[PDB]
Amino acid sequence: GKLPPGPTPLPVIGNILQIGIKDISKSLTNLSKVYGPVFTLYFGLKPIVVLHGYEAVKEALIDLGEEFSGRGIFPLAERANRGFGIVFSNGKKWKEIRRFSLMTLRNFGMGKRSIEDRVQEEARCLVEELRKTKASPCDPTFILGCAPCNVICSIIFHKRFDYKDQQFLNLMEKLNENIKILSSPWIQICNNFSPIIDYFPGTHNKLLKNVAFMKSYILEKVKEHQESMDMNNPQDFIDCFLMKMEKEKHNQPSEFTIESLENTAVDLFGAGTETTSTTLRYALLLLLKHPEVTAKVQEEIERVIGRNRSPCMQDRSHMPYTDAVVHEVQRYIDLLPTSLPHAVTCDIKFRNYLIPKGTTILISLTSVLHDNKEFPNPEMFDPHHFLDEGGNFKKSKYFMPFSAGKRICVGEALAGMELFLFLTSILQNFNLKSLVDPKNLDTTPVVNGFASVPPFYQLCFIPI
Ligand code: HEM
Ligand SMILES: CCOC(=O)NC(=O)c1ccsc1NC(=O)c1nc2cnccc2s1
Repeated sequence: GKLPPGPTPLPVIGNILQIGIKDISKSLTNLSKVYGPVFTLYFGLKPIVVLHGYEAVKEALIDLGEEFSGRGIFPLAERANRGFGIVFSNGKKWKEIRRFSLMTLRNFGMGKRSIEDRVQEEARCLVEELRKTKASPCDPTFILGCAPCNVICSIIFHKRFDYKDQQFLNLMEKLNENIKILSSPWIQICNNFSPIIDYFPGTHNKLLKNVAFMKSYILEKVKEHQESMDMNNPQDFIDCFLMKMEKEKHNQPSEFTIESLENTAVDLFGAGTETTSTTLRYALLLLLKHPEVTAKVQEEIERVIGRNRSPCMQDRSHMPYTDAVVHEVQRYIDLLPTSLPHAVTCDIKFRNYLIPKGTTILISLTSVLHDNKEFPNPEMFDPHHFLDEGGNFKKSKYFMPFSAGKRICVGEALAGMELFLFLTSILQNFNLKSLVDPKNLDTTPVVNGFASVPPFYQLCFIPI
Protein backbone atom coordinates (compact mmCIF):
# COMPACT_ATOMS: atom_id res chain seq x y z
CA GLY A 1 0.00 0.00 0.00
CA LYS A 2 1.54 3.26 -1.31
CA LEU A 3 -1.11 5.79 -2.23
CA PRO A 4 -0.32 8.93 -4.25
CA PRO A 5 0.64 12.06 -2.30
CA GLY A 6 -1.88 14.66 -1.27
CA PRO A 7 -2.95 17.34 1.20
CA THR A 8 -3.09 16.85 4.95
CA PRO A 9 -6.19 14.89 5.99
CA LEU A 10 -9.63 16.53 5.71
CA PRO A 11 -12.66 16.05 8.02
CA VAL A 12 -14.40 12.67 8.29
CA ILE A 13 -16.75 11.71 5.44
CA GLY A 14 -20.13 10.00 5.79
CA ASN A 15 -19.96 9.14 9.50
CA ILE A 16 -22.62 11.39 11.06
CA LEU A 17 -25.31 9.29 12.69
CA GLN A 18 -29.06 9.55 13.27
CA ILE A 19 -29.57 7.87 16.65
CA GLY A 20 -32.90 6.11 17.20
CA ILE A 21 -34.52 4.97 20.45
CA LYS A 22 -33.54 1.36 19.71
CA ASP A 23 -29.87 2.42 19.50
CA ILE A 24 -30.22 4.37 22.76
CA SER A 25 -31.76 1.30 24.40
CA LYS A 26 -28.92 -0.91 23.13
CA SER A 27 -26.39 1.51 24.64
CA LEU A 28 -28.29 1.49 27.94
CA THR A 29 -28.12 -2.31 28.03
CA ASN A 30 -24.39 -2.15 27.18
CA LEU A 31 -23.87 0.31 30.04
CA SER A 32 -25.75 -1.98 32.44
CA LYS A 33 -23.14 -4.68 31.77
CA VAL A 34 -20.48 -2.30 33.14
CA TYR A 35 -22.31 -0.50 35.97
CA GLY A 36 -25.17 -2.85 36.86
CA PRO A 37 -28.96 -2.44 36.93
CA VAL A 38 -29.04 1.13 38.33
CA PHE A 39 -26.74 3.81 36.92
CA THR A 40 -26.57 7.53 36.23
CA LEU A 41 -26.03 9.28 32.92
CA TYR A 42 -24.90 12.90 33.01
CA PHE A 43 -25.70 15.30 30.18
CA GLY A 44 -23.60 18.20 31.38
CA LEU A 45 -24.83 18.79 34.93
CA LYS A 46 -28.22 17.12 34.35
CA PRO A 47 -28.31 13.58 35.80
CA ILE A 48 -30.61 10.82 34.55
CA VAL A 49 -30.96 7.66 36.62
CA VAL A 50 -31.51 4.55 34.47
CA LEU A 51 -33.41 1.51 35.74
CA HIS A 52 -32.47 -1.67 33.87
CA GLY A 53 -33.90 -5.13 34.48
CA TYR A 54 -37.12 -6.38 36.04
CA GLU A 55 -35.99 -6.28 39.68
CA ALA A 56 -34.89 -2.64 39.51
CA VAL A 57 -37.98 -1.58 37.52
CA LYS A 58 -40.34 -3.44 39.90
CA GLU A 59 -38.68 -2.16 43.07
CA ALA A 60 -38.93 1.43 41.86
CA LEU A 61 -42.13 1.69 39.81
CA ILE A 62 -44.16 -0.73 41.93
CA ASP A 63 -42.62 -1.19 45.40
CA LEU A 64 -41.94 2.59 45.62
CA GLY A 65 -44.69 3.50 43.19
CA GLU A 66 -45.63 6.85 44.73
CA GLU A 67 -42.06 8.12 44.85
CA PHE A 68 -41.42 7.17 41.20
CA SER A 69 -44.75 8.47 39.85
CA GLY A 70 -43.49 11.91 38.76
CA ARG A 71 -43.22 13.07 35.15
CA GLY A 72 -40.83 16.02 35.22
CA ILE A 73 -40.52 19.20 33.16
CA PHE A 74 -40.26 19.44 29.37
CA PRO A 75 -39.66 23.07 28.30
CA LEU A 76 -41.41 22.98 24.92
CA ALA A 77 -44.44 21.35 26.54
CA GLU A 78 -44.47 24.11 29.17
CA ARG A 79 -44.58 26.74 26.41
CA ALA A 80 -47.69 25.06 24.99
CA ASN A 81 -49.20 25.06 28.51
CA ARG A 82 -49.42 21.25 28.36
CA GLY A 83 -48.83 20.51 32.06
CA PHE A 84 -52.61 20.69 32.66
CA GLY A 85 -53.56 17.23 31.40
CA ILE A 86 -52.46 13.69 32.26
CA VAL A 87 -49.18 13.12 30.40
CA PHE A 88 -47.31 16.18 31.72
CA SER A 89 -49.05 16.95 34.98
CA ASN A 90 -47.71 16.18 38.43
CA GLY A 91 -48.87 15.91 42.01
CA LYS A 92 -52.45 16.76 42.92
CA LYS A 93 -53.46 17.89 39.42
CA TRP A 94 -52.21 14.62 37.87
CA LYS A 95 -53.78 12.46 40.57
CA GLU A 96 -57.34 13.77 40.14
CA ILE A 97 -57.30 14.12 36.34
CA ARG A 98 -55.80 10.67 35.78
CA ARG A 99 -58.28 9.13 38.23
CA PHE A 100 -61.23 10.93 36.62
CA SER A 101 -60.08 9.88 33.16
CA LEU A 102 -59.47 6.25 34.15
CA MET A 103 -63.01 5.79 35.45
CA THR A 104 -64.57 7.57 32.48
CA LEU A 105 -62.69 5.12 30.24
CA ARG A 106 -64.19 2.24 32.25
CA ASN A 107 -67.78 3.35 31.37
CA PHE A 108 -68.57 5.56 34.36
CA GLY A 109 -70.52 8.60 33.23
CA MET A 110 -70.30 7.66 29.54
CA GLY A 111 -73.97 6.76 29.11
CA LYS A 112 -75.29 3.46 27.85
CA ARG A 113 -72.83 3.23 24.94
CA SER A 114 -69.85 1.27 26.21
CA ILE A 115 -66.26 1.80 25.11
CA GLU A 116 -66.37 -1.69 23.58
CA ASP A 117 -69.49 -0.73 21.59
CA ARG A 118 -67.50 2.16 20.10
CA VAL A 119 -64.48 -0.01 19.25
CA GLN A 120 -66.78 -2.66 17.73
CA GLU A 121 -68.40 -0.08 15.46
CA GLU A 122 -64.99 1.21 14.36
CA ALA A 123 -63.88 -2.39 13.72
CA ARG A 124 -66.79 -2.89 11.30
CA CYS A 125 -65.98 0.40 9.54
CA LEU A 126 -62.31 -0.59 9.39
CA VAL A 127 -63.26 -3.83 7.62
CA GLU A 128 -65.48 -1.92 5.19
CA GLU A 129 -62.58 0.41 4.31
CA LEU A 130 -60.25 -2.55 3.78
CA ARG A 131 -62.92 -3.95 1.44
CA LYS A 132 -62.76 -0.76 -0.63
CA THR A 133 -59.09 -1.43 -1.45
CA LYS A 134 -60.46 -4.24 -3.69
CA ALA A 135 -57.69 -6.69 -2.78
CA SER A 136 -55.11 -4.52 -4.54
CA PRO A 137 -51.67 -3.83 -3.02
CA CYS A 138 -52.17 -1.42 -0.13
CA ASP A 139 -49.94 0.57 2.20
CA PRO A 140 -52.11 0.21 5.35
CA THR A 141 -50.56 3.13 7.27
CA PHE A 142 -53.44 5.54 6.64
CA ILE A 143 -56.40 3.22 7.25
CA LEU A 144 -54.81 1.76 10.40
CA GLY A 145 -54.19 5.30 11.62
CA CYS A 146 -57.82 6.42 11.14
CA ALA A 147 -59.38 3.69 13.27
CA PRO A 148 -57.73 4.47 16.68
CA CYS A 149 -58.09 8.20 16.01
CA ASN A 150 -61.80 7.68 15.34
CA VAL A 151 -62.13 5.66 18.57
CA ILE A 152 -60.81 8.64 20.55
CA CYS A 153 -63.11 11.01 18.62
CA SER A 154 -66.07 8.82 19.55
CA ILE A 155 -65.00 8.74 23.21
CA ILE A 156 -64.29 12.47 23.56
CA PHE A 157 -67.16 14.02 21.62
CA HIS A 158 -69.41 11.13 20.55
CA LYS A 159 -68.59 11.54 16.84
CA ARG A 160 -66.85 9.23 14.40
CA PHE A 161 -66.01 10.33 10.87
CA ASP A 162 -65.81 8.88 7.39
CA TYR A 163 -62.19 8.37 6.45
CA LYS A 164 -62.59 11.09 3.75
CA ASP A 165 -64.20 13.75 5.98
CA GLN A 166 -62.17 16.97 5.78
CA GLN A 167 -62.56 17.76 9.47
CA PHE A 168 -61.24 14.29 10.31
CA LEU A 169 -58.38 14.56 7.79
CA ASN A 170 -57.43 17.97 9.19
CA LEU A 171 -57.17 16.57 12.72
CA MET A 172 -55.06 13.57 11.69
CA GLU A 173 -52.83 15.79 9.55
CA LYS A 174 -51.90 17.91 12.59
CA LEU A 175 -51.49 14.82 14.80
CA ASN A 176 -49.25 13.14 12.20
CA GLU A 177 -47.20 16.34 11.87
CA ASN A 178 -46.69 16.63 15.62
CA ILE A 179 -45.80 12.94 16.02
CA LYS A 180 -43.25 13.28 13.20
CA ILE A 181 -41.72 16.32 14.91
CA LEU A 182 -41.70 14.91 18.45
CA SER A 183 -40.34 11.46 17.54
CA SER A 184 -37.52 12.54 15.22
CA PRO A 185 -34.13 10.83 15.69
CA TRP A 186 -31.28 12.24 17.74
CA ILE A 187 -27.84 13.47 16.78
CA GLN A 188 -24.61 14.55 18.49
CA ILE A 189 -22.93 17.70 17.13
CA CYS A 190 -20.04 19.18 19.12
CA ASN A 191 -20.69 18.84 22.87
CA ASN A 192 -24.44 18.66 22.24
CA PHE A 193 -26.75 15.62 22.15
CA SER A 194 -30.12 16.82 20.95
CA PRO A 195 -33.22 15.93 18.94
CA ILE A 196 -32.63 16.78 15.31
CA ILE A 197 -35.68 19.03 14.90
CA ASP A 198 -34.26 21.36 17.57
CA TYR A 199 -32.01 22.47 14.67
CA PHE A 200 -34.84 22.60 12.09
CA PRO A 201 -36.25 26.17 12.10
CA GLY A 202 -40.01 25.88 11.88
CA THR A 203 -40.45 22.81 14.07
CA HIS A 204 -40.99 24.34 17.50
CA ASN A 205 -43.49 26.85 16.07
CA LYS A 206 -45.34 24.25 13.98
CA LEU A 207 -45.74 22.02 17.05
CA LEU A 208 -47.11 24.93 19.09
CA LYS A 209 -49.43 25.98 16.27
CA ASN A 210 -50.74 22.45 15.72
CA VAL A 211 -51.35 22.04 19.46
CA ALA A 212 -53.17 25.39 19.56
CA PHE A 213 -55.21 24.29 16.54
CA MET A 214 -56.18 21.03 18.23
CA LYS A 215 -57.16 22.66 21.53
CA SER A 216 -59.18 25.25 19.58
CA TYR A 217 -61.01 22.46 17.69
CA ILE A 218 -61.75 20.67 20.97
CA LEU A 219 -62.91 23.98 22.46
CA GLU A 220 -65.38 24.34 19.59
CA LYS A 221 -66.77 20.91 20.53
CA VAL A 222 -66.83 21.87 24.22
CA LYS A 223 -69.01 24.91 23.48
CA GLU A 224 -71.51 22.79 21.55
CA HIS A 225 -71.59 20.40 24.53
CA GLN A 226 -72.17 23.27 26.97
CA GLU A 227 -75.40 24.11 25.10
CA SER A 228 -77.08 20.88 26.24
CA MET A 229 -75.22 19.89 29.40
CA ASP A 230 -77.39 17.58 31.45
CA MET A 231 -76.36 16.14 34.83
CA ASN A 232 -78.68 13.20 34.09
CA ASN A 233 -77.47 12.46 30.57
CA PRO A 234 -73.68 12.56 30.00
CA GLN A 235 -72.64 10.60 26.94
CA ASP A 236 -68.94 11.27 26.34
CA PHE A 237 -65.72 12.48 27.96
CA ILE A 238 -66.54 16.17 27.41
CA ASP A 239 -69.99 15.77 29.05
CA CYS A 240 -68.43 13.89 31.98
CA PHE A 241 -65.69 16.49 32.46
CA LEU A 242 -68.23 19.33 32.37
CA MET A 243 -70.38 17.52 34.94
CA LYS A 244 -67.32 17.18 37.17
CA MET A 245 -66.58 20.89 36.70
CA GLU A 246 -70.17 21.51 37.82
CA LYS A 247 -69.79 19.37 40.95
CA GLU A 248 -66.46 21.08 41.79
CA LYS A 249 -67.92 24.60 41.76
CA HIS A 250 -67.69 26.45 45.10
CA ASN A 251 -64.56 24.32 45.74
CA GLN A 252 -62.27 26.66 43.82
CA PRO A 253 -59.65 26.45 42.62
CA SER A 254 -60.62 23.14 40.99
CA GLU A 255 -58.15 21.06 39.02
CA PHE A 256 -60.96 20.61 36.44
CA THR A 257 -61.04 23.59 34.12
CA ILE A 258 -61.59 24.23 30.44
CA GLU A 259 -57.79 24.48 30.18
CA SER A 260 -57.54 21.08 31.87
CA LEU A 261 -60.26 19.60 29.66
CA GLU A 262 -58.53 20.74 26.47
CA ASN A 263 -55.07 19.43 27.48
CA THR A 264 -56.52 16.12 28.70
CA ALA A 265 -58.37 15.69 25.40
CA VAL A 266 -55.19 16.53 23.48
CA ASP A 267 -53.27 14.04 25.67
CA LEU A 268 -55.70 11.27 24.73
CA PHE A 269 -55.38 11.95 20.99
CA GLY A 270 -51.60 12.13 21.17
CA ALA A 271 -51.14 9.16 23.49
CA GLY A 272 -53.78 6.89 22.02
CA THR A 273 -53.57 7.33 18.26
CA GLU A 274 -50.07 6.62 16.97
CA THR A 275 -49.14 4.02 19.62
CA THR A 276 -52.12 1.86 18.61
CA SER A 277 -51.71 2.62 14.90
CA THR A 278 -48.02 1.69 14.90
CA THR A 279 -48.66 -1.49 16.92
CA LEU A 280 -51.42 -2.57 14.49
CA ARG A 281 -49.22 -1.85 11.48
CA TYR A 282 -46.34 -3.79 13.02
CA ALA A 283 -48.75 -6.62 13.91
CA LEU A 284 -49.87 -7.02 10.28
CA LEU A 285 -46.24 -7.05 9.13
CA LEU A 286 -45.37 -9.80 11.62
CA LEU A 287 -48.44 -11.76 10.50
CA LEU A 288 -47.25 -11.53 6.87
CA LYS A 289 -43.79 -12.68 7.92
CA HIS A 290 -45.22 -15.61 9.94
CA PRO A 291 -47.95 -17.26 7.82
CA GLU A 292 -48.21 -20.34 10.09
CA VAL A 293 -49.00 -18.09 13.06
CA THR A 294 -51.65 -16.28 11.02
CA ALA A 295 -53.29 -19.55 9.97
CA LYS A 296 -53.69 -20.68 13.58
CA VAL A 297 -55.15 -17.29 14.55
CA GLN A 298 -57.68 -17.61 11.74
CA GLU A 299 -58.41 -21.23 12.67
CA GLU A 300 -59.04 -20.10 16.25
CA ILE A 301 -61.25 -17.21 15.07
CA GLU A 302 -63.35 -19.58 12.98
CA ARG A 303 -63.98 -22.08 15.76
CA VAL A 304 -64.70 -19.53 18.54
CA ILE A 305 -66.27 -16.59 16.69
CA GLY A 306 -67.24 -17.94 13.24
CA ARG A 307 -67.98 -15.49 10.43
CA ASN A 308 -71.53 -14.32 11.24
CA ARG A 309 -70.90 -11.91 14.14
CA SER A 310 -68.39 -9.37 15.29
CA PRO A 311 -65.61 -10.30 17.74
CA CYS A 312 -66.15 -9.17 21.32
CA MET A 313 -63.88 -9.11 24.35
CA GLN A 314 -65.56 -12.20 25.89
CA ASP A 315 -64.05 -14.22 23.01
CA ARG A 316 -60.45 -13.57 24.11
CA SER A 317 -60.60 -15.89 27.14
CA HIS A 318 -61.50 -18.68 24.68
CA MET A 319 -58.72 -17.80 22.20
CA PRO A 320 -55.44 -18.41 24.05
CA TYR A 321 -53.33 -18.62 20.88
CA THR A 322 -54.59 -15.31 19.49
CA ASP A 323 -54.16 -13.76 22.93
CA ALA A 324 -50.56 -15.01 22.96
CA VAL A 325 -49.98 -13.58 19.46
CA VAL A 326 -51.24 -10.11 20.45
CA HIS A 327 -49.13 -10.20 23.63
CA GLU A 328 -46.15 -11.37 21.61
CA VAL A 329 -46.52 -8.56 19.07
CA GLN A 330 -46.30 -6.03 21.93
CA ARG A 331 -43.44 -7.78 23.70
CA TYR A 332 -41.43 -8.35 20.52
CA ILE A 333 -41.76 -4.93 18.92
CA ASP A 334 -40.90 -3.06 22.17
CA LEU A 335 -42.86 -0.04 20.98
CA LEU A 336 -41.55 2.43 23.59
CA PRO A 337 -38.16 1.02 24.67
CA THR A 338 -37.65 3.65 27.38
CA SER A 339 -41.34 4.31 28.10
CA LEU A 340 -41.76 8.02 28.87
CA PRO A 341 -39.29 9.57 31.34
CA HIS A 342 -40.26 9.78 35.01
CA ALA A 343 -38.94 11.88 37.90
CA VAL A 344 -39.00 11.13 41.61
CA THR A 345 -41.55 13.09 43.62
CA CYS A 346 -39.34 13.59 46.71
CA ASP A 347 -35.93 12.70 48.10
CA ILE A 348 -35.92 8.91 48.25
CA LYS A 349 -33.49 6.27 49.45
CA PHE A 350 -33.26 3.57 46.80
CA ARG A 351 -30.87 0.68 47.50
CA ASN A 352 -27.48 2.38 48.22
CA TYR A 353 -28.46 5.66 46.58
CA LEU A 354 -30.04 8.96 47.62
CA ILE A 355 -32.11 10.38 44.74
CA PRO A 356 -33.18 14.03 45.22
CA LYS A 357 -36.65 15.28 44.41
CA GLY A 358 -37.05 15.91 40.70
CA THR A 359 -34.26 13.69 39.35
CA THR A 360 -35.16 12.26 35.95
CA ILE A 361 -35.68 8.48 35.92
CA LEU A 362 -35.43 6.52 32.66
CA ILE A 363 -36.99 3.04 32.57
CA SER A 364 -35.64 0.35 30.25
CA LEU A 365 -38.80 -1.45 29.18
CA THR A 366 -36.65 -3.31 26.61
CA SER A 367 -34.72 -4.87 29.49
CA VAL A 368 -37.97 -6.34 30.83
CA LEU A 369 -39.85 -7.23 27.65
CA HIS A 370 -36.68 -8.89 26.29
CA ASP A 371 -35.46 -10.61 29.45
CA ASN A 372 -33.69 -13.66 28.10
CA LYS A 373 -34.62 -15.79 31.11
CA GLU A 374 -38.37 -15.04 31.09
CA PHE A 375 -38.49 -15.06 27.26
CA PRO A 376 -35.79 -17.40 25.92
CA ASN A 377 -34.67 -16.19 22.50
CA PRO A 378 -36.32 -12.80 23.16
CA GLU A 379 -35.04 -11.44 19.85
CA MET A 380 -37.39 -13.91 18.08
CA PHE A 381 -41.10 -13.48 17.37
CA ASP A 382 -42.75 -16.47 19.03
CA PRO A 383 -46.30 -16.62 20.39
CA HIS A 384 -45.06 -19.40 22.70
CA HIS A 385 -43.39 -16.75 24.84
CA PHE A 386 -46.99 -16.42 26.17
CA LEU A 387 -47.96 -20.12 26.19
CA ASP A 388 -46.97 -22.70 28.75
CA GLU A 389 -45.69 -26.15 27.80
CA GLY A 390 -49.30 -27.32 27.48
CA GLY A 391 -50.29 -24.62 24.98
CA ASN A 392 -52.33 -22.66 27.53
CA PHE A 393 -52.01 -18.89 27.68
CA LYS A 394 -49.26 -17.90 30.13
CA LYS A 395 -49.35 -14.43 31.71
CA SER A 396 -46.01 -12.83 32.53
CA LYS A 397 -45.05 -10.26 35.19
CA TYR A 398 -42.55 -9.08 32.53
CA PHE A 399 -45.35 -8.00 30.16
CA MET A 400 -44.81 -4.27 30.62
CA PRO A 401 -45.39 -2.65 27.18
CA PHE A 402 -47.72 -0.11 28.88
CA SER A 403 -45.06 0.39 31.61
CA ALA A 404 -45.76 -0.32 35.28
CA GLY A 405 -46.82 1.29 38.53
CA LYS A 406 -48.82 4.47 39.06
CA ARG A 407 -48.07 5.94 35.61
CA ILE A 408 -49.05 2.73 33.71
CA CYS A 409 -50.73 3.71 30.44
CA VAL A 410 -54.20 4.95 31.27
CA GLY A 411 -55.37 3.52 27.95
CA GLU A 412 -54.11 0.00 28.65
CA ALA A 413 -57.57 -1.59 28.60
CA LEU A 414 -58.74 0.47 25.61
CA ALA A 415 -55.57 -0.30 23.61
CA GLY A 416 -55.94 -4.01 24.38
CA MET A 417 -59.52 -3.86 23.08
CA GLU A 418 -58.49 -2.13 19.87
CA LEU A 419 -55.65 -4.58 19.23
CA PHE A 420 -57.80 -7.67 19.86
CA LEU A 421 -60.99 -6.49 18.15
CA PHE A 422 -59.32 -4.91 15.10
CA LEU A 423 -56.86 -7.73 14.44
CA THR A 424 -59.49 -10.48 14.85
CA SER A 425 -61.98 -8.53 12.72
CA ILE A 426 -59.41 -8.11 9.94
CA LEU A 427 -58.41 -11.77 10.07
CA GLN A 428 -62.05 -12.88 10.29
CA ASN A 429 -62.77 -11.17 6.96
CA PHE A 430 -59.53 -11.20 4.97
CA ASN A 431 -56.55 -13.28 4.06
CA LEU A 432 -53.31 -11.31 4.02
CA LYS A 433 -51.24 -11.74 0.86
CA SER A 434 -47.70 -10.39 0.80
CA LEU A 435 -46.20 -9.28 -2.50
CA VAL A 436 -42.80 -10.31 -1.14
CA ASP A 437 -42.20 -13.94 -0.35
CA PRO A 438 -42.27 -14.06 3.50
CA LYS A 439 -38.69 -15.38 3.66
CA ASN A 440 -37.39 -12.21 1.94
CA LEU A 441 -39.70 -9.80 3.78
CA ASP A 442 -37.68 -7.23 5.75
CA THR A 443 -38.90 -6.54 9.29
CA THR A 444 -36.00 -4.40 10.53
CA PRO A 445 -37.38 -1.32 12.35
CA VAL A 446 -36.64 2.15 11.02
CA VAL A 447 -34.88 4.80 13.06
CA ASN A 448 -37.15 6.88 15.29
CA GLY A 449 -36.42 9.00 18.36
CA PHE A 450 -39.22 7.64 20.59
CA ALA A 451 -40.65 4.36 19.28
CA SER A 452 -39.94 1.11 17.45
CA VAL A 453 -41.40 1.74 13.99
CA PRO A 454 -41.84 -0.98 11.33
CA PRO A 455 -40.42 -0.62 7.81
CA PHE A 456 -42.58 0.17 4.81
CA TYR A 457 -44.56 -2.74 3.37
CA GLN A 458 -47.61 -3.36 1.20
CA LEU A 459 -50.12 -6.20 1.26
CA CYS A 460 -53.40 -7.33 -0.28
CA PHE A 461 -56.50 -7.75 1.89
CA ILE A 462 -58.18 -10.67 0.10
CA PRO A 463 -61.82 -11.10 1.23
CA ILE A 464 -63.00 -14.41 2.59
C1 HEM B 1 -50.54 -0.25 21.83
C2 HEM B 1 -51.01 0.85 22.44
C3 HEM B 1 -50.32 1.63 23.59
C4 HEM B 1 -49.14 1.44 24.20
C5 HEM B 1 -48.08 0.34 23.91
C6 HEM B 1 -49.01 2.46 25.24
C7 HEM B 1 -47.94 2.63 26.10
C8 HEM B 1 -47.77 3.67 26.99
C9 HEM B 1 -46.59 3.90 27.81
C10 HEM B 1 -45.32 3.01 27.80
C11 HEM B 1 -46.81 4.99 28.55
C12 HEM B 1 -45.85 5.66 29.56
C13 HEM B 1 -46.05 5.11 30.96
C14 HEM B 1 -45.03 5.75 31.87
O1 HEM B 1 -44.94 7.00 31.88
O2 HEM B 1 -44.30 4.99 32.58
C15 HEM B 1 -48.16 5.49 28.25
C16 HEM B 1 -48.76 6.61 28.79
C17 HEM B 1 -50.04 7.06 28.52
N1 HEM B 1 -50.92 6.44 27.65
FE1 HEM B 1 -50.60 4.82 26.50
N2 HEM B 1 -50.13 3.28 25.20
C18 HEM B 1 -50.96 2.77 24.22
C19 HEM B 1 -52.20 3.25 23.87
C20 HEM B 1 -52.92 4.22 24.55
C21 HEM B 1 -54.31 4.58 24.35
C22 HEM B 1 -55.27 3.89 23.36
C23 HEM B 1 -54.61 5.58 25.19
C24 HEM B 1 -56.00 6.24 25.30
C25 HEM B 1 -56.44 6.76 26.44
C26 HEM B 1 -53.41 5.92 25.94
C27 HEM B 1 -53.24 6.91 26.90
C28 HEM B 1 -52.10 7.20 27.63
C29 HEM B 1 -51.91 8.33 28.52
C30 HEM B 1 -52.95 9.43 28.82
C31 HEM B 1 -50.69 8.24 29.07
C32 HEM B 1 -50.06 9.24 30.10
C33 HEM B 1 -50.26 8.60 31.47
C34 HEM B 1 -49.64 9.32 32.65
O3 HEM B 1 -48.68 10.11 32.44
O4 HEM B 1 -50.14 9.10 33.79
N3 HEM B 1 -52.41 5.06 25.52
N4 HEM B 1 -48.70 4.65 27.29
C1 LIG C 1 -42.35 13.08 26.22
C2 LIG C 1 -41.63 14.26 25.62
O1 LIG C 1 -42.63 15.19 25.10
C3 LIG C 1 -42.19 16.42 24.77
O2 LIG C 1 -41.04 16.79 24.84
N1 LIG C 1 -43.24 17.17 24.30
C4 LIG C 1 -43.15 18.48 23.91
O3 LIG C 1 -42.10 19.13 23.96
C5 LIG C 1 -44.42 19.12 23.41
C6 LIG C 1 -44.45 20.50 23.03
C7 LIG C 1 -45.65 20.88 22.57
S1 LIG C 1 -46.81 19.62 22.60
C8 LIG C 1 -45.64 18.52 23.24
N2 LIG C 1 -45.93 17.19 23.53
C9 LIG C 1 -47.17 16.60 23.47
O4 LIG C 1 -48.21 17.19 23.19
C10 LIG C 1 -47.21 15.19 23.80
N3 LIG C 1 -48.31 14.52 24.03
C11 LIG C 1 -48.01 13.19 24.30
C12 LIG C 1 -48.87 12.14 24.61
N4 LIG C 1 -48.48 10.88 24.84
C13 LIG C 1 -47.17 10.62 24.77
C14 LIG C 1 -46.20 11.57 24.49
C15 LIG C 1 -46.65 12.87 24.26
S2 LIG C 1 -45.72 14.29 23.89
